[PDB]
Amino acid sequence: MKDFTPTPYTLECVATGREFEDTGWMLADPQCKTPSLVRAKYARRQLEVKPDEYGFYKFCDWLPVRRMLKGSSAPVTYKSKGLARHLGLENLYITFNGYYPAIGATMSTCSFKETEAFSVCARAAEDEERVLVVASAGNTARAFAKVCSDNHIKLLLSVPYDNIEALWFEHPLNPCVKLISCEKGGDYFDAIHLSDIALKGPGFYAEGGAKNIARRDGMATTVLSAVTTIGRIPDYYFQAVGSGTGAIAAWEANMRLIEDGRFGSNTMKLMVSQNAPFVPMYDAWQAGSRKMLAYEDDKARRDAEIIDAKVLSNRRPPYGITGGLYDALKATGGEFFVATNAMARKARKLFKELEGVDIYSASGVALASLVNAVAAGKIEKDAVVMLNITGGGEEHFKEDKELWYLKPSHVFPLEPDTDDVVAKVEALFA
Ligand SMILES: Cc1ncc(COP(=O)(O)O)c(/C=N/[C@@H](COP(=O)(O)O)C(=O)O)c1O
Repeated sequence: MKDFTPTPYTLECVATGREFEDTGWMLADPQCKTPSLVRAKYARRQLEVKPDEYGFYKFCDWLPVRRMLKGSSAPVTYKSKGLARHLGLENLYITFNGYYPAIGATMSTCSFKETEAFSVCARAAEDEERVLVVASAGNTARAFAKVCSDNHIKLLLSVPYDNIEALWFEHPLNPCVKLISCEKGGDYFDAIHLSDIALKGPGFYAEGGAKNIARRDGMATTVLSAVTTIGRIPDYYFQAVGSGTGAIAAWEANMRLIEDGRFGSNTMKLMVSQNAPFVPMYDAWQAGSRKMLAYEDDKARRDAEIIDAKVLSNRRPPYGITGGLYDALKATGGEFFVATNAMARKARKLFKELEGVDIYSASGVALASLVNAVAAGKIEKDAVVMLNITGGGEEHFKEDKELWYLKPSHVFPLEPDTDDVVAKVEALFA
């Protein structure tokens, strides 16, 4: 840890501005009735990037961390040559989160959710005796499983049975990581609901999803990487969204950077995207509603089965909560896009051909939205554009590797019995 001290911060309730000390894992302001995110106010007002040996923690001034964990990697930002020329753009930057050693990208789990894992796990008390509970569509689960296994952190994952192929590892994991799943046909929110049932057990505590400032501020290191590389704040931020937490985080990073002052005073326009036919946040945004629209549960689950990008389908995202995605899009003058599977597949091929690495379908959704925005005349050719490639390099990383898969200890019906779930998860760690 050489010259490290725990990051100093307080919390602010976004709805009221009330400022208070984090007593430990606060996910909300107990004094605020309306649903609201809380947001860190960092005492280190101006960011000082630490040396490369800090890995992901080089951004620790604006991460709510009490220690550093070994073996982390930061996002990498570089100026595009091939893709930029294809799109006619003069100032296209790619922030790459995954495995691409030729550019210095060494996130071995192959997605930006590694930033969440290293941030959240370093916020946790090392003497913590409760089991951390995380729900995920796959990539967050893989990152947390690896970090928690390596660090002997007790972790209960809830992942849809249909998504467990995402839970691959180079070597067997420590038994301190256990998995439960909702049955086949269930979607990400079904796994979230299952995790809420498990959390009724004493001895378990919620990671909290978008409510966890460590998750948001970890993802925001993509923007911190881009701004400190470029030397100014981009005009546009492109990211594919399921919950929207990474776009909320990008906005929050932008606000902190403006307060720092050294990088300019402009606000990046958020350009977010979903994969048709699972586009409920797009639909709510285009309607002008801060509330998610009616969406029959069975139709939503079927739509989640159709999309290529299985991580972009949350029926109950942080859209309307104060500080959530509606507020972020309003504050940034943002826009919402849809990509079909066909567009995402074209984008994956385009990125591999012109930039030299494979990317996930979710990242292809983001790139497809950039292709479409450029074709629509929305992006001036000199604009500074940040394309957040949220996952990639899995094909290269897996080559000539024998993988081990984390499989569920229990699979539960979509509406499970509470006493059954609680007894079973208690026995997993007893
Ligand atoms: C490669 C990739 N790109 C984009 C996203 C969307 O992230 P968001 O900003 O939080 O919606 C994801 C989200 N993955 C999540 C779905 O998580 P989420 O709770 O929506 O943040 C998962 O792995 O559990 C992703 O894996």
